[PDB]
Amino acid sequence: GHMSITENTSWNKEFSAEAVNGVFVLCKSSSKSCATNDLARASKEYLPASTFKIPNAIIGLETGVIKNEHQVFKWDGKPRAMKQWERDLTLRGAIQVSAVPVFQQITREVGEVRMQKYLKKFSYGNQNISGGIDKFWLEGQLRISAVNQVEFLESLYLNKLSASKENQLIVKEALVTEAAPEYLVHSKTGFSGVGTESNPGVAWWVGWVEKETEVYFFAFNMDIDNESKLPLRKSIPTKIMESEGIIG
Amino acid sequence: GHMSITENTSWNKEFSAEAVNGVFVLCKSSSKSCATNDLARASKEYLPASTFKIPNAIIGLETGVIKNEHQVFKWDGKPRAMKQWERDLTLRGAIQVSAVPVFQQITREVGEVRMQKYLKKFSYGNQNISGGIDKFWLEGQLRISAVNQVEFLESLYLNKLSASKENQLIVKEALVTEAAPEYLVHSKTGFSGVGTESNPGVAWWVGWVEKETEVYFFAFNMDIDNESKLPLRKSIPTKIMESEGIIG
Repeated sequence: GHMSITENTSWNKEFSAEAVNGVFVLCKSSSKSCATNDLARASKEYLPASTFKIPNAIIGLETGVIKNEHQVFKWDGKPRAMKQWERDLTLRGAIQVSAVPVFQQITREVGEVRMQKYLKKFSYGNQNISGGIDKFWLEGQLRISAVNQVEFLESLYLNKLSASKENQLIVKEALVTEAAPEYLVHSKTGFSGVGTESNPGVAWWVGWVEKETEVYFFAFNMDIDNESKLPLRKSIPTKIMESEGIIG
Repeated sequence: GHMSITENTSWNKEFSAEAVNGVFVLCKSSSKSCATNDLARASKEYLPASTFKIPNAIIGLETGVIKNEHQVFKWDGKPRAMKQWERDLTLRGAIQVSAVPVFQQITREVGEVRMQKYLKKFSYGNQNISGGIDKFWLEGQLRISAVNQVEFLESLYLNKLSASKENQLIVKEALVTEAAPEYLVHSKTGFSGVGTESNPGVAWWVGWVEKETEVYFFAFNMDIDNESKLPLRKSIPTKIMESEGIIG
């Protein structure tokens, strides 16, 4: 739509420090004032992984599959991929711990007719849901770029998605990850897998930061072949945001 | 009310440690299950002070005086009574630093007729707004009890006040003071002043805690004639909530 972005290569110097391939997109106030380290990668589409439980939650609510924000998602006892999902969760709880099975059931209930329509309204990436409605965002064909992520989060922050203001606000509170007087972060992690070295997977961090009267939108992704490199999905963008005076 | 409250004197330990006359009220799930150290003080009514910014913020949005959650309250450069207020503030910022002059301007614009009406719909204390539109909650006749605070915070959590749900949600985001994966706190302080020693002022801490799938509502007040006592408005309820295994 609109989107003014400048490449800045001095930023590449924290990716090189740790020998990483990835992209950071940072916007001040609006998508009218963005910067990135790599313009080509910024616009390249990757697997969303867990960053998809932002759009997925909104759709849940729009459709009524999620009753409201107080709904509790009961564990059934049948074990799960990780212990920290073995328990009941609130909507917020499940997003924050990235509880795949809750969202799998959301998606089945929602149904591809609906999922397709909403991803159309949201301009979410390539809008390709195909390859099983259970996992298209984990190992299927849906792809989204960092630029597209920033535009989507800006829409959400402003309540301009095609959804009730109500549902947008619910999902926004579920995303808060840091709360201080005059410093608020909304955030979502993602990690597809170590894939292989032929085809490495992707790690994400997306969100936005309110500081005093300013807002910064951001999106970060990096090639990942080694699960121990995963902390970098935070520390690189953190150091970049620090150098700009932001974090602090 | 369906308010069911049990006095429990064991809690008096954390008060007499510090020679504090005060009251803590704690409810699990709903007002159907509340505990207090002092049943009489629980129902006694005090100046709300800055805890009043919660209803005030909601009424500001409901009346249109506050435009939406992104409104910026501009400092005019003129001296203000605390230095943390001499800056432009968002709605959350104003609330989180208790920026009194921001809310005074809001209130003058809401006017007496609309304020009266909303305090009636919310059942906010004795609903008495006389003796100056821009200071009734600071030094005027308005009074509310801890019990009433808990019943008010509860309706806000459930989105059952006579206000749009979206306005309730906006105000709830502004009150977040602590954010972890499965542990969310919403809270607000207040302090009327040191009063006299004949007739003490009051300090407050009120809010709720979402832990896992449980919610706890709380309200604390104490007599205060000395500013150095002020940290106890947090440290006492904190210790009680830890002994019940809520926080920690």
